[PDB]
Order: sequence, then structure tokens, then C-alpha cells
Amino acid sequence: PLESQYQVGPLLGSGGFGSVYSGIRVSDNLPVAIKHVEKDRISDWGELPNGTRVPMEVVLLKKVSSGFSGVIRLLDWFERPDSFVLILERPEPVQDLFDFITERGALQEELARSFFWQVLEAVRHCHNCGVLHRDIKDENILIDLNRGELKLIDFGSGALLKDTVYTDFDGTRVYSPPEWIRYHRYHGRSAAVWSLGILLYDMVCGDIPFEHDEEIIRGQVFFRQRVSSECQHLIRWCLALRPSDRPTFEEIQNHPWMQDVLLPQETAEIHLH
Ligand SMILES: Nc1cc2c(cc1Cl)N(CCC[C@@H]1CCCNC1)c1ccncc1O2
Repeated sequence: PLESQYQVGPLLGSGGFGSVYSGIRVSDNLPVAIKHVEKDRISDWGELPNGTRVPMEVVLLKKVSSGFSGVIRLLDWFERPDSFVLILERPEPVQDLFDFITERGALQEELARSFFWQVLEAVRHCHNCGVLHRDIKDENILIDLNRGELKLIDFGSGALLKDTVYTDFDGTRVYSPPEWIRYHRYHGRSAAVWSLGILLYDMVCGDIPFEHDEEIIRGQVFFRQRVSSECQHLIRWCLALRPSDRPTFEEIQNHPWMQDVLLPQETAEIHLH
């Protein structure tokens, strides 16, 4: 009954993830996003408790969707002969962080601190639920403009979190760590911290630090606008070439730069309204 349960609105975007449309749940007028993924384009499959074979994203979103978190919720899913359709939460009004940075430029540090903090909390939640995102980036963060609340999207490159080495990767290369580039090997948490360093740089500078593999491997960061000494230190720590030299999530959240974070509502009042 997909076609009767949802009224389809405009296409929001398309890309490697599939095609995502604005929609409304007709029963209660709930705003949703409707994500279509072609079966031929799914490399990574999971299985539900009842035996049903599904995209990994469905498995991972179910693992994280219990209680509140900074993760966009899976509301329902449908199988068609050549595709899966996922029904996702849709804040309104909303803008992805890539579009936000593109429009507004480099973020003020107070704003970046609030956003970065919320991303860390959401990533911690995923990890606590046994899920590794593997594609943390501005394009995969939604901002609820009224509430100042950030939500993670697109678990299509994700995996079950494990303590042994990953030798597969299908996330975004420019957010991928040097050990992936050089050895095609990474561990989950330390690779996540690398991507968070890329993200933080992106927030405070308005662009990502590395384009080419050679730049990633060299790992040297330069600043084109004024960024505080403490923020620069945190970025450079997250981007340590050796995975063991990177901070843990606890170390990031205890860093001097991360102190005195604004709550989401205050963040929206100051920066978004
Ligand atoms: N609610 C919701 C839920 C979403 C997504 C968007 C919204 Cl609004 N998207 C993003 C679609 C592309 C964006 C749209 C805006 C313009 N810039 C490009 C997803 C992309 C991939 N996997 C899950 C997604 O889930």
C-alpha cells in the first residue's frame, strides 16, 4: 500500500544513495522523506530477525531507532521488484549542512561547537547501538532550523561495529583516513575520528582540507581564515596520521575547545532564527 499511504512531493535530491522525495503520511499528515534504492545498486545486504533479506541501511537504522537520538528515524520500508523504499523522518523546516555551509560560508566557532557536539553525541549513540556510519560528512547531516537540532542521514555505507579491521569502504574518499588510502585497512572508531576532523575543519573553514590522496597522506592542514588556537589543535589531533595518535570520543568531548557548548534551542535562537 505504499502509494496510498504517502502523498509524494518534490524530489529533494539524488546521487549514489538513490533518489529521495519529500512526502506526507496521509493518515496523520506527518512530514516524511521517501528514499528509493535500486536493488542492483545495493552491494551490502543484511537480514532481519524473521529471515527477510534487506539493504544494510534498514538493519542499521532499526538498531539505532529506539528512543531519541540525533539520527533520522526509519518509519517504515517497502520492497518492490527492483528497489527498496525507505520512509524517513523529515524535520520542517530543514537544511543539510553542506547547503548551509555553501550558503553561509565558514561557521562562527560558537555555532560550529554546538553542531560538532551534536554530531559527536549522535555518532556515540550509533556506536553504542553497534552501528558504524562510515560516511560522516556535511552532506549527511540535517539541521532542524527551528530547534537547532542536527540529525544524521544515509546509513547506506554503514556496517555493524566491530573491533577487528575493516578492508572494505564505500563512503566518501575525501573524508577517508590515510590508512585506508595507503593500506586499504582501518578500524571503525579511529576512522570515524578522522572523518570528524575533516568535518570540523569544513565547519570552521567553509571547505574540506584535502582533495587529493597525496594531501590526505601528508596530513598537513593549513588555515585560510581565522580559527582559534584551541580549535586548530583539536582538528590537528583528530587528523593525526597514526590512528593511535587520534583522540577517543571522550577526549574530543573533554577538549578545551568543546567546553561551554550551547544547547540546540539557544543555538537556533542566536544563529538560525
Ligand atoms: N528528511 C530527509 C531525509 C533524507 C534526506 C533529506 C531529508 Cl530532508 N537525504 C538527502 C537527499 C539529498 C539532499 C536533500 C536537500 C538538498 N541537498 C541534497 C538523504 C540522502 C541519503 N539517505 C538518506 C537521506 O534522508
